[PDB]
Amino acid sequence: MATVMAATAAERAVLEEEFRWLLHDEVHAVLKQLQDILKEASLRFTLKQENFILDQVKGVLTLQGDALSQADVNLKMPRLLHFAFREDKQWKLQQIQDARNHVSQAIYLLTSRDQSYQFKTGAEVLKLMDAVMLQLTRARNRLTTPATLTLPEIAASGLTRMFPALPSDLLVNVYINLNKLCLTVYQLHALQPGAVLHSPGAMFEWGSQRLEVSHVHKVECVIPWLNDALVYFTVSLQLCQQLKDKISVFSSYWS
Amino acid sequence: MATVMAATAAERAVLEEEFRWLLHDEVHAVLKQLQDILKEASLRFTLKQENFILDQVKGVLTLQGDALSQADVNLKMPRLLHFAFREDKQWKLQQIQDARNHVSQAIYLLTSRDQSYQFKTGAEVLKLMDAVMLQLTRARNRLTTPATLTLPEIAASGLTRMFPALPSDLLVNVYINLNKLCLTVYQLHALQPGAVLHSPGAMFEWGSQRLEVSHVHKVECVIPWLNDALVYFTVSLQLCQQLKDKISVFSSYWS
Amino acid sequence: EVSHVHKVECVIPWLNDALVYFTVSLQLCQQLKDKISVFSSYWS
Amino acid sequence: EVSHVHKVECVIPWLNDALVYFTVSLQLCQQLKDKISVFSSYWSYR
Repeated sequence: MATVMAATAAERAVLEEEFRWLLHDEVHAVLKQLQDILKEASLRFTLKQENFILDQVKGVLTLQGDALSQADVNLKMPRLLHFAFREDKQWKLQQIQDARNHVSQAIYLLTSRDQSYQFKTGAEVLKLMDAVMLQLTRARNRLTTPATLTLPEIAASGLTRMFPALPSDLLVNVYINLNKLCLTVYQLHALQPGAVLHSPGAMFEWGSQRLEVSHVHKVECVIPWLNDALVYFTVSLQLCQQLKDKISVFSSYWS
Repeated sequence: MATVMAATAAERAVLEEEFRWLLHDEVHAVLKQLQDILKEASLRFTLKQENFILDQVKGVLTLQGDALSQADVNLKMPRLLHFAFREDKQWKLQQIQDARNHVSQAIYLLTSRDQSYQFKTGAEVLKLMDAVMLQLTRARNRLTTPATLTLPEIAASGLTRMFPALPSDLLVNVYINLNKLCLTVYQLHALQPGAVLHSPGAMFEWGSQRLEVSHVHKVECVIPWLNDALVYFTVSLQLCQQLKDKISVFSSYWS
Repeated sequence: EVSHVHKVECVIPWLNDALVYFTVSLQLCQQLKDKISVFSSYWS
Repeated sequence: EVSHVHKVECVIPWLNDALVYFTVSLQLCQQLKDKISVFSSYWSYR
């Protein structure tokens, strides 16, 4: 009988539609929450603590946003030496700038969409989620220790120029590792008549001379607002994943 | 006007071409660097330290390349027993052999290509990168503790045969865990009238008898050249990923 | 506003056993997938 | 100046055989390479 089948088909069509509205509201709820969390994460990168104390080598670094405004270092040798920047100079930590960029892009992805359209399949939501998650994971990854930084790249870095001015038996590197501001001093040794190891006994060329890393000193300190930011990234990623999974369940449920 | 459009189109075509050459040089630079790093990683697996001292159970193991040439073990019981190999015998650690194979394959992938061809889309570079990265990640994974090794497989291993010759209340396993040579002694207990747990209170059958693990003793020691190799793997993976990402950015930029 | 946070924890043995089981099962699955791929690429 | 061009040709059976042998050999080599790569990507050759 055709009347049965038609009224009936109307009943399933009604249920599916109502569920589509439920999923619509869920999607926009999660999106709004993402904008809130991510804007707070953004606010963490611009101005909260600025002075940090970092074993057997010690340091007091003043870090304002992405700019290492000052770096005062004491190295205890077999003998102590003391170093500082040009007083006037600032060294920018590229990791923070990069991360802040990814955050900015994610937030743009969330705020540049009309929060007023009727619900669809979800593949579009899925693409939005993928984009945002890519930005977050990239931010986090950049915050992490870059492995591909060579000793000659460290030497060619402006940071070496930034200090009283110091010899070529010492290299200084300052970077970020997830939730920790990191200061590393490489003690070198010219060799008698690659570069990736970063461990004692690593060899590389610099200038026109051949050098070997003799010792490595590593100190670090937690940066509270970086930690907050990372926590935000993790939470946002999970929110995105949950939305993706629910959308998949829905779409497979009614197909 | 058609003259405008043609000269113009020539201008964009010129810019895109020049950028294609930039990307060409970048690709080959990164590839060369990969061969250097990976060949050093390769050199680490063949001959550097050979004798290693490994809690409440102690061991002196002589490891040459992939071959555990000797293993001298002291076990302190409630009472001490002392064990060694047949003096003449060597136990090979399969993880190192496997890892070395993956490294060999990666290096082949890099050296068996003409470093002189004109630049293309990149999908081919992308496939090369995927292949290499798969080999690296597999090497690293193999170096890691294999979870799927059962106690009966440990018993059926030649290592048990390799020791003075010892009872069936003791099983000895030597394996690699990332950057650590590992020695584990399983103290057993025949049961009165699966096998995966590796924890105290795990049960399994061996020979024609049913046995239970009574206690587990685990000691380990860092292998410096393994650590160097792993560091190399990580750095290479990141270099590959960076190249993939840049190629994607380029390809999406001009499409 | 949260003023202080106190966190304590304790290992649950059977949860640990379960997790170990999950890891081992995942590896078994992965190994089977990889072998199947090797086979299929080998004869194609 | 070239006024006209005349081109005649003939199949050389043994040359043809040679080309066939080259191609077939190339194919054998690639198949072996593929098997070796497939196996070696997961297991050790020895």
